[PDB]
Amino acid sequence: PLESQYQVGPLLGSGGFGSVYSGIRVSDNLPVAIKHVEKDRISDWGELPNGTRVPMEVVLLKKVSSGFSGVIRLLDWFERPDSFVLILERPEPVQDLFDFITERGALQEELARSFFWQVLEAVRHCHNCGVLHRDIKDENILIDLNRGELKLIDFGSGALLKDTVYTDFDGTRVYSPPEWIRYHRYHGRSAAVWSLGILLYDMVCGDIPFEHDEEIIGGQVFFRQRVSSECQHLIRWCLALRPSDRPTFEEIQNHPWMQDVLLPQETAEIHLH
Ligand SMILES: CN(C)CCCn1cc(C2=C(c3c[nH]c4ccccc34)C(=O)NC2=O)c2ccccc21
Ligand SMILES: [Cl-]
Ligand SMILES: [Cl-]
Repeated sequence: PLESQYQVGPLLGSGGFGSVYSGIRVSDNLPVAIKHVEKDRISDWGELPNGTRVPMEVVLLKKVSSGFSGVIRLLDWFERPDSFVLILERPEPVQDLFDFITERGALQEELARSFFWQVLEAVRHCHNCGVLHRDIKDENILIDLNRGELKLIDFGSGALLKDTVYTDFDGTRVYSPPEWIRYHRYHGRSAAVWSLGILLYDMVCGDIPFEHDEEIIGGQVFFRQRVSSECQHLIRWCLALRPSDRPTFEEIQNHPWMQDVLLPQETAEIHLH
């Protein structure tokens, strides 16, 4: 049973992702996050190998939750008459990247490099597992403040990774690419790279680069903060208007700006502790 296995704590938050409570696993006091979503509020449904009807979020989480990674793992899930309940890892202490940047302002490039690298490795993991997140952004990244490790959250907008065109999108608009704005069409990997460019800009400038559709499709990138020439180049490459002009993940990680990355623990010691 659900209620015998987990001690539920206060509400952490709620929104389009359902209602998430702090909890602990009774067996070993493991900190967890307990996410509830009403069945009537689930738009995207899938099926598990054994043929169970579940939210697509569960399908995608199962696919990425094997072994260690920079994704928050699904530990268990339960079906109730009118809802699903997901048990997820919970770092402690933790802060999401949106709150971190809001509080501390634009990040030093050494810290942005460490964080961005970790996000790249996490998104590679997802893609390797056949999962497209589709909502990569500061709010969907948790920082484990003691370990210096970033963790991807909220697969509620995700999809199975495919090589053909996507014509649906329920992620965050300002992180959405110009081909979506113009044509309601995108491909998975190149749209992901766009969102990563937005994220990197957000890290080093302290705010996102575009607010309105006309800026997104204009793709003129103006920098509000001092950012190194190498970092500006990478950002501008990720934010190329034409999807085919954007770097691959390999190209991003081989970029001069991405060299000499700090390990998570040294990141924590230098920047977080
Ligand atoms: C802007 N926010 C706070 C969006 C949070 C999105 N979000 C965080 C979480 C998670 C956690 C949260 C960690 N702090 C939170 C505050 C509010 C809501 C959730 C959390 C967590 O520890 N593990 C998580 O998976 C989450 C889980 C499923 C779906 C969406 C989720
Ligand atoms: Cl809900
Ligand atoms: Cl690597």
